[PDB]
Amino acid sequence: VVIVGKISFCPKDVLGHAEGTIVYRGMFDNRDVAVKRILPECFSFADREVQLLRESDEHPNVIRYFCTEKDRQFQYIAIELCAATLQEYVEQKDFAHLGLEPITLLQQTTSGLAHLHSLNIVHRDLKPHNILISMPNAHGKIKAMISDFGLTEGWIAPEMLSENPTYTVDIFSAGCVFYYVISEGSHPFGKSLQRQANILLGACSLDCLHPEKHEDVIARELIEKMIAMDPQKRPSAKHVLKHPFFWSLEKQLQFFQDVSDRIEKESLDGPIVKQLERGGRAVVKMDWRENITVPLQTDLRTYKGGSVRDLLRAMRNKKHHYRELPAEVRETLGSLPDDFVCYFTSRFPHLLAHTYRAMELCSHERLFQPYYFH
Amino acid sequence: VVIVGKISFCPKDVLGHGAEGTIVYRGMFDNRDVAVKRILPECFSFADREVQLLRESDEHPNVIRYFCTEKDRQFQYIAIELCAATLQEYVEQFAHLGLEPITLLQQTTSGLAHLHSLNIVHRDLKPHNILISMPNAHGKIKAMISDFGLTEGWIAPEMLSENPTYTVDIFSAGCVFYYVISEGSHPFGKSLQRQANILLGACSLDCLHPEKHEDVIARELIEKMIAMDPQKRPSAKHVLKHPFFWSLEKQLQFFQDVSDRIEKESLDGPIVKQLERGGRAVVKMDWRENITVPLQTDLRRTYKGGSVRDLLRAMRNKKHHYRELPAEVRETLGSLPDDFVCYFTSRFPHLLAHTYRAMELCSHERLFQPYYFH
Ligand SMILES: CCOC(=O)Nc1cccc2c(Oc3ncccc3-c3ccnc(N[C@H]4CCCNC4)n3)c(C)ccc12
Ligand SMILES: CCOC(=O)Nc1cccc2c(Oc3ncccc3-c3ccnc(N[C@H]4CCCNC4)n3)c(C)ccc12
Repeated sequence: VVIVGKISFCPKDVLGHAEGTIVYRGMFDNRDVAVKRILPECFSFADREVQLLRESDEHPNVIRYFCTEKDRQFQYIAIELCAATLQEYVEQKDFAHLGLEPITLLQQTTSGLAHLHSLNIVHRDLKPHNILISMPNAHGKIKAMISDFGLTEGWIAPEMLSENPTYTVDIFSAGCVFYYVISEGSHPFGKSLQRQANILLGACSLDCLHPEKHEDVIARELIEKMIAMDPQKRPSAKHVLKHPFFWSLEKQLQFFQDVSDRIEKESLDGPIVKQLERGGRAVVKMDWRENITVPLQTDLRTYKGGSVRDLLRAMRNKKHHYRELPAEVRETLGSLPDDFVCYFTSRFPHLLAHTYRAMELCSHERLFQPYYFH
Repeated sequence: VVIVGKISFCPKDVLGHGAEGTIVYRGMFDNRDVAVKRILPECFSFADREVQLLRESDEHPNVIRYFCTEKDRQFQYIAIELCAATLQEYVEQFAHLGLEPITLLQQTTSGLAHLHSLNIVHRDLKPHNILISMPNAHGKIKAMISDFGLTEGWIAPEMLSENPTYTVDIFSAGCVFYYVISEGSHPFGKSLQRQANILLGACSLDCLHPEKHEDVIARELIEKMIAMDPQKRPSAKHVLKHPFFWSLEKQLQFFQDVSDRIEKESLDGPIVKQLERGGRAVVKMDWRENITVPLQTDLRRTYKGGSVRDLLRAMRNKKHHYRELPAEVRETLGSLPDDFVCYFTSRFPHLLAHTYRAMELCSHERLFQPYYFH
C-alpha cells in the first residue's frame, strides 16, 4: 500500500500500461480513482496533460480529473475510476448485460468531443481504448467519457500520416468508432494490424450495414461522411450530433409530420416536391399501397402509390386522425409515436434518409432548425 | 500565503464567515481557483459529514463541485469551486450579466431534485447558499446549491411546530422563486418578520399582477410551493414540469396539441365542459373583440367569440396555415413561434393557466406527457 500525499493505491491493483507508465486502482480524498504513474522522463508532458484536464473536465462526457501528486521519483495523476474502456465493453463478454444503448454511448462520446473542439482542443488520438465507460450512478446510469486528448494504430486520419491538425482528424476517428460500436467490433478499414495501411490506401467497407434496413441506411449515410478521405467533406462534431442517427422515434415521426405539413400547399412542379420525388419510386417500393398491411390498405382515397409525397401525407393523416381510426387500423399501426413510425420505416427503409436529403432545400427555415445544422 | 497540503490561500482574501466561527477564503487547489472553508476542531465531526455529502452529491451540474479537504494540527479545510456570487448578492446588487431568472430557478430546482433523488433533504435552502458560477469559456453562468444536509425566514412552518421530508425544501424554494422574480421581496414579508408570518400563515404575492400572463403563471406555481399544508406542495420533479419553465415555442405547442385533442370532442363531454367553465372571463366576454382587425377580418368564419375552445381552434388554424396568410395578417400576429404565441397570451393573460388546469383531465394521455407530471 503506497501513499503519496492525498493519492493512495495498492500496487497489487494494476489497471494497465507507454514509456514506463502504469495505471493503478487507487484512492483520493476517499473517492475511488484510477492512478496513472509517470516516469521523470515525461514530467513536462504530464503537466501539459494535467492542464488540459483542468480546462476540460467540466463536461459530463469528458473524464473527471481530481488531483496530481509527485514524490521523489514519480508523478501521479488521479482520475475518476471507471467500469471499462469502450474496447473492453465491445470485445469482452458479459458487459452486454449492462444493456447500454450503443447510440447513446456514441452520442455521449461525440458530445464530449464537441466540447473539446469548442475549446480549440483537438483530440488527435480518439479510439475505443481511451473512451471510458463510467461506473453506474445511484440511478443505474452509465456514460461514456473521453480521455487521453490533446496529447499500433488503426484510427488515424490518412492526412495526419500523409504540423498542427484540425478538428476533422477526430471526426475520421469517431466515424471508425461509430462503426466499431454498432457492428460490435468490426472496423471500416479491416482487422487490427491491417487498418492503418488500408486507411492510407482508402480501402474500406461498411458491410455490416445492411442496404435495406432503415437503421443501417441512416448509420451508413452518416459514417461514410465521417470517414471520408477528403477532410473537408467531414462534418463537424455539432453537425454529427444533429444527424437522424441520433433522433428518437418521436423526433423521426415529428420530422415526417413537419415535412408533410411544409409541402401540403407546394406545387407538384416546384423544386421541393420534384426533389422529393426524384428516385422516389424505389423509395415507395413502386407502389407503397401494396407494401402496407391489409387493414391500412382498406382504410385508404386520392393518394398515389407511386408518390413519396402521398406516402408522407398518408402518414400525417393517420397520425392526425389516430383517435378516430378503426380499432383494426390502430392495431396494425401500433401506438403513437414509437410503434407508428416503425410501421413505416420498417417497411420503407429508405424513406427517412431519402426525405432528409431531399428537404435540405428547406434547412434554413425556422421550422426545420431542429433537424439540420446551420 | 498559507499552505496546507494541496490547498493554499492568502489569509487576506476573506469571502465570508459562518456559525461556530468558520471562515471562508479565496484560495487554490491543484492550480484551480477555489473557496476554502476553515473549520475548527470543535466542528470536525460535522465537517466530515459535510464532506461526505459533497462526495456523493456533486456530480450534478447544479450542485456545487467539491475538490478536496486537508487537515493540520489546528484546523480542517474544505475546498469547493470558486463562484461569482451568492444568489442573495445577485438579487440585491449584476443585472447586466443578463441572466434569465427563470433559468436560474430551473437550475436551482434541478439541483434540488438531484438531492431529493438521493434521499437528501437540504433543510436550509435560501439565497445565501445558492451559488452563481463564474462564466465558463462560453460565457455561461449557472446556479448551484450548497450547504445541504447540515435570523431565518426561509423555514417551512411544520419544521418549527424529527426527520424532515422533502416538502420542507419545496416551501423554501417557493419563497426563493418569488424572491428572484420579484427582485428582492419575500412572500412572508421583510427579513425580521418572515418567520413569524410563516408560522401565522401570513403571506402575499403582491408583486404578481393578476392580469399579466407571466405573473398569473408564476403565481399558480408559487402558491402551491409555499402551501401551509406540506402534502399540497409539489415535488421538485413536479415543479420542473410547470408552464412557468416552458419556452414560448413549448407554450404554443401545448395550445396546438390541446386544440388538436379537442377538435372532435363533443360539447357534452367533460373536457370541453371543463375548458368552457369560467371561459367568459378567459376570453374577455368576446375574444373576437380583443384581437386586431386584420385577424378579425381573416376569421370570417363560424367561430364562437364566447368559446375558449374556438379561440384555441382559431390559434391552431392560423398557426398551421401561417405561410398562406395575407401579409397584413402575418404582420399583426408576428413570426412563429415566439411572437405568434405572445400575440395571444399578452391579450388573454389567463388562457394558458386556465387551459393548463382544464386539460389536466388528459394528463395521463401520451400526447400530454411533455406537459404534466406523472
Ligand atoms: C489530457 C488527458 O489526459 C488523461 O486523460 N490522462 C489520463 C490519466 C489517468 C488515467 C488515464 C486513463 O486511464 C486508464 N488507462 C489505462 C488503463 C486503464 C485506465 C482506467 C481509467 C479509469 N478507470 C479504469 N477502470 C478499469 C477497471 C477495470 C477494467 N478496465 C477499466 N481504467 C486513460 C485510459 C487515458 C488517460 C488517462
Ligand atoms: C454539504 C454541503 O456543504 C457545503 O456546501 N459546504 C461549504 C464548503 C465551502 C464553502 C461553502 C460556501 O461558500 C461560501 N460561504 C460563505 C461565503 C462565501 C462562500 C463562497 C463559495 C464559493 N464561491 C464564493 N465566491 C464569492 C466571491 C466574492 C463574492 N461572493 C461570492 N463564495 C457556502 C455558501 C455554503 C457551503 C459551503
